[PDB]
Amino acid sequence: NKSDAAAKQIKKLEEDFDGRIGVFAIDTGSGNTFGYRSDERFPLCSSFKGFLAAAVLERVQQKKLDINQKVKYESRDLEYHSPITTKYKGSGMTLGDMASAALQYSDNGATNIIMERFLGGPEGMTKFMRSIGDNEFRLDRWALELNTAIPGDKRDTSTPKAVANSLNKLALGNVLNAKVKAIYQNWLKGNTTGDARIRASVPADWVVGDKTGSCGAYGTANDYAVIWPKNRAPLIVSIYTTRKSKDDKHSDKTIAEASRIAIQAID
Repeated sequence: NKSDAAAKQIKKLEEDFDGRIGVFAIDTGSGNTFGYRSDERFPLCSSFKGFLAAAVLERVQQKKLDINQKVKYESRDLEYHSPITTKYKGSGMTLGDMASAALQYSDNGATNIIMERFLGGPEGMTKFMRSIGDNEFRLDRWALELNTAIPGDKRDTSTPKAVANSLNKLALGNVLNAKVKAIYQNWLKGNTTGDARIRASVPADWVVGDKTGSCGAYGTANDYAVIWPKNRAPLIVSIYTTRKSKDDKHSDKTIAEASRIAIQAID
């Protein structure tokens, strides 16, 4: 009945702004879960960038890469929306700083440099996700090309549930060792783009780490988060949205509300 009430409220919210909301939330302490369209496909947009940063950290842990190695790109024509990589073009960036920039600022240069040199491209990114037992995630295209968010299109999608599961395994589980997991957590905690999304749905004193995604088409946007409430086990929240028309703008407030509803549902 608590599940069905949350479902009624997500359905209404999706009808109010004429779109589609997909939700998956986990209370990692009780194991209680809430899902709504949690098995349907949604565009990842930039949200995949948060898993790319984990892929890099896995490599670092395996000693295949060094977190301090200089990554140089002095001749590169930087993709649009490269606020961090554009400042360091002259001097380069450590692999660590570059990976976290991809996460924290959604930096496209950081994203594409890392996928071309370290991760084996979109197929490589997908392979990493298969390796943690995620069978839904697929990345098909590079940083600026995956934003088309065409209805029905399977490229560069996942499901809310698969996103949540993966984040749980990467942020809280055992894919990363203690030291490297802590780094990943701090990266997520210092994300800068998510203030109006999951972050806006919880009390100010709860600690949150997140990665957002905004397609810029079909009002498609999302957020996924690890949340450490005061004196309580962590939560995982995954919220994906699309809208009917190509020209519709995303709704931050819908995502925040969907999050509020999801958090109550597993309470």
